[PDB]
Amino acid sequence: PSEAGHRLYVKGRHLSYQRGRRNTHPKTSLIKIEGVDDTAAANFYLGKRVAYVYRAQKEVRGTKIRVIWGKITRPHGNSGVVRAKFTHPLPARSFGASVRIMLYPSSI
Amino acid sequence: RYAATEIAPTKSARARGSYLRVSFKNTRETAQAINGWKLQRALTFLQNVIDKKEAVPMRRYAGSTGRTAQGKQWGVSRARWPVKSAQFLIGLLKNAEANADAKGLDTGNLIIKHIQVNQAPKSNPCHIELILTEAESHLSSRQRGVRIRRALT
Amino acid sequence: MSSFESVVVIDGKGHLLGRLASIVAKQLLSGQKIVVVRCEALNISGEFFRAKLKYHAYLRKMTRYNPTRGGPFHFRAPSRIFYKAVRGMIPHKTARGAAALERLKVFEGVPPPYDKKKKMVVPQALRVLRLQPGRKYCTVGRLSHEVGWKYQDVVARLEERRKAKGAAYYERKKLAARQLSEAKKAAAAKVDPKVSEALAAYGY
Amino acid sequence: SLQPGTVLILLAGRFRGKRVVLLKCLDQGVLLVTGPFKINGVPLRRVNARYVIATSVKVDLTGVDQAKIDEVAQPKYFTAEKAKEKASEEKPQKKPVSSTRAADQKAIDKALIANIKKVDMLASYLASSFSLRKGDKPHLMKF
Amino acid sequence: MVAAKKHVPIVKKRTKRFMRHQSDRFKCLDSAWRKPKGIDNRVRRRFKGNLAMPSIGYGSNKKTKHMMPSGHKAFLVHNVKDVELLLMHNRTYAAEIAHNVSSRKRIDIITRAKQLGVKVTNAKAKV
RNA sequence: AAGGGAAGCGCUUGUGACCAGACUUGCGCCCGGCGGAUCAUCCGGUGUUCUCACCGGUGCACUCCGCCGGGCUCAGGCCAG
RNA sequence: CCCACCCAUACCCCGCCCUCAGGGUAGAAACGAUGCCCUGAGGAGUAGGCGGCCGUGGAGGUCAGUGACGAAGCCUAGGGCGUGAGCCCGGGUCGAACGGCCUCUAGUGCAGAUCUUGGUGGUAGUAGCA
RNA sequence: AACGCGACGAUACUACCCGCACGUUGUAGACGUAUAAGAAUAGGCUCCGGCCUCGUAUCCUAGCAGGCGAUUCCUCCGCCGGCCUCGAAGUGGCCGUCGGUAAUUCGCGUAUUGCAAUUUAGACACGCGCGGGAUCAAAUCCUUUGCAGACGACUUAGAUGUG
Repeated sequence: PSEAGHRLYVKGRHLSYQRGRRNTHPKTSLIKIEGVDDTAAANFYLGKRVAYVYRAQKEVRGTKIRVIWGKITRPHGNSGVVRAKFTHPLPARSFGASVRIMLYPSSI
Repeated sequence: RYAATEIAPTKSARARGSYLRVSFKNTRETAQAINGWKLQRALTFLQNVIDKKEAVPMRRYAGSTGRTAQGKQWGVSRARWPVKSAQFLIGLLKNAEANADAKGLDTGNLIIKHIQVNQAPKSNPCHIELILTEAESHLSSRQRGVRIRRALT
Repeated sequence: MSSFESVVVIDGKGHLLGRLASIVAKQLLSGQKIVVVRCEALNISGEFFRAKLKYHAYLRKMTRYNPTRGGPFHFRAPSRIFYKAVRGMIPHKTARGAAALERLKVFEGVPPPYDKKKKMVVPQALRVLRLQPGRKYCTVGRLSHEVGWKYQDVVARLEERRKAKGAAYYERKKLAARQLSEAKKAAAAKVDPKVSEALAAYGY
Repeated sequence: SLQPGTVLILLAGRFRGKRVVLLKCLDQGVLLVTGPFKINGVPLRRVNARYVIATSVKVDLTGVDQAKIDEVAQPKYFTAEKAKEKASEEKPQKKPVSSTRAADQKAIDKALIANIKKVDMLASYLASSFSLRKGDKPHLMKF
Repeated sequence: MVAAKKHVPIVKKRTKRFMRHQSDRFKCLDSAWRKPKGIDNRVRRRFKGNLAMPSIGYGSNKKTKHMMPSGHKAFLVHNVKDVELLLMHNRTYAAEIAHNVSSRKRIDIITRAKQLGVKVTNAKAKV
């Protein structure tokens, strides 16, 4: 009876893209990390890994879970929201969606 | 040649008529009405349409069509009595039934698997065709390891 | 502290309509489920005749040929007034806005599903924290009742019943907390001198 | 932050969450760690420093054979019988541990385990997995 | 041999075509690009949100121009004399049999090219 | 497959459907078993770019040409740390 | 009045394309010299000017070119090349001629012209059939 | 409100309800998705000692994704019954049985997924299977009626009766 959690990532929410008033750029996404409030808190997570995990219709190699990988690049603004670059731009239907922010590579 | 080429010819009966001097729109509507039905049910329905007891619902070509209570059989408001197209389709269904009898199929369990109405060289004649048929890993090492451990435990 | 929860219930008493709607809309578009209660206990800054004048102008605005379709549907309930503010702040004419509005829920009073749940507060929209003491304010419930909301009395009676049941629950909470305090001191001796000082050194 | 004899927290791989003890720091970012096995099930294995986290719990290494560690530190110790073992693996049964490997652990885990059973509740710490609860902030909590 | 000569990575500045204006609306207009000559149309004016115009800025790299993803350059082959011409370029060129070549001549070309070390783009046509 | 008072179009993902490429090992060394006599050098003839080659002779077990049962090196596709 | 932050094709670094400008390249182990190598800068565009390329019918030369073991044409939720006009291949159909390259030649390139001819739509199973 | 809702009757097929085998089934997006006083803010809470900027708090949190066996523990948790409770869009308590359960310590297993690759693990909804209980229906067309009517629609009546 371990009755304990098994989480090793930090929760995050894909909010939107890096955009102007009109023009939107899907290259880099805006991620709100759970518990980050300021740029120093963001600077801790600069360089950390980020994964968007979703479910698909067809199982290809033993699972229906598909993942899009990326990394935290730089802080955004003053509220701790970070900019993230993924190997592919996020589906743009995942605005306000969950991402897993992984602590590796570690420096502490 | 027939459009539906995925049906074997030894298990189905086929009927055809070309350059038929009947309205293409009315014939399409009645063919769509009788599509997928049993032969006996379709023949009874067509005879009823002749006798003004049942009405063919007009779905696509139904501009300014009069209303009739019989339309409740289809959940539609616009129904008509395409008598001449009904007679032509009765003739073609009888030809198909005769072909099925010649081939040796059981006429009591035939369904209208395929029915099709095309336009003929122009008054607007049509071609009709119909077919009656008998109704009846590259796994990764980590995943291999986790599955082995799950099988053991 | 920027915490993500499954659903957060917001007690609407003493909250400014526009500011609470702004916070709620931002949360909905970020992906947080919101349930606002006591929309009749919500507050609007300014004075009551100004609020009533604004709502009467809203009533004045109406479609001519057919009021049934295409016309501004003047909802008189306080929950619908708050929903109107949130909808005006969310891009409702998009799929994203429709999803956010589906994430939003509003009620008058506190229904029995939510009376036993924890109600959070938004200090960024509280009347007593925002308004200057000498300034006037009005009640969304009063405005709704004077424009034609039919169920002020029913909600008031249900709130009275809920408050009586809450008083009973709070007497039970008193009993439980008193017993907990007695239990802590009673096992304050029976434990282990090390553990006790160990906790004191480690901050517990 | 990482020294010979320091407790590490693995963040990835099969042994994720499993707190281990780093014995020797190798080259090009690889680390030789061990449970010890009798505590948390982690064998004598090499991991990555960028995927470990270094806590401040430092364990004594007095009496531990440095020569034995420096033999496991060689560049063919783990990836040697790998080709033969995997191929041989081709109802399921646990692949066997190189006689030499099961024989080496015992020595190092005997010495290290003795110095761990000395510190209060440390066996319990090492045997437990690290996990993140609600409200804890990785950028504020000290490891 | 099968492997091609070492080359810089093949980059494509644009992977999609340059479709003609209003070709999606009128079926008498083919999708082949035609530069609009109207003075007021936004595609010529280069307004945002409209079709892009072909330009020399999209030109592919000189060292990777005309190269298949395998790294070869296609050479249209009609017979054994053409593959024997293609002899000295195993690692840089591939042979593409003409569409009008008969099956037996194709078999002969495939045999010669396999002896010759030359890739054949369409070696499995009539098999 | 889409559809709550237009469609069609650009940039970017995602889902479903369907496909073209890439690889299947090549190169060189240490062994053994071989099958053979197109090693070198020299001699006569011939042709040439007058010093280089081709023929016939000579030369046959640490000298040359191919295979097998093995070992080692290097170069080798995609995505990555 | 002070601080931080958001972003334009703007400004800075790098990659690639094209153009222009400035240099080098023979007792040739020497080159699509109309070639190759190095350096720098520039890049909107109506009228207009210049240049290079793509495509069509026919002619001369050539590929000892392709082809009833299937030319040409047509169709393709199949591919490859080119910035592009376009070019090449696979699958299905088909039956009798056709193509690349250098020159020559012209009745040689269409979305408009209330364009010409032909074919076919919605209106519409509607008005209507005194 | 024909894309707002409630109560009730009958529901043949299908399979209506019950347990799990699950599903290469779906989900604007689980990973501890934990936490009920009310009321005031120029005041409040309380065990009546006192306390109140501060939820950066409380609970819970160890064990092959959490194994097996012991000393020791009467604490926590869940399923079924009984007594009551909850109706604003309906639940919790008490007792009882039954199953599990580190507050202390120890032993025997974990290796090899090879230096990371979503830690495929939750809920509701839907679907195929069994083996247990049970049920055994209507509407429309047709004829008729005229309290109705442009056509539809509507009020009526057709199973042995005041038809």
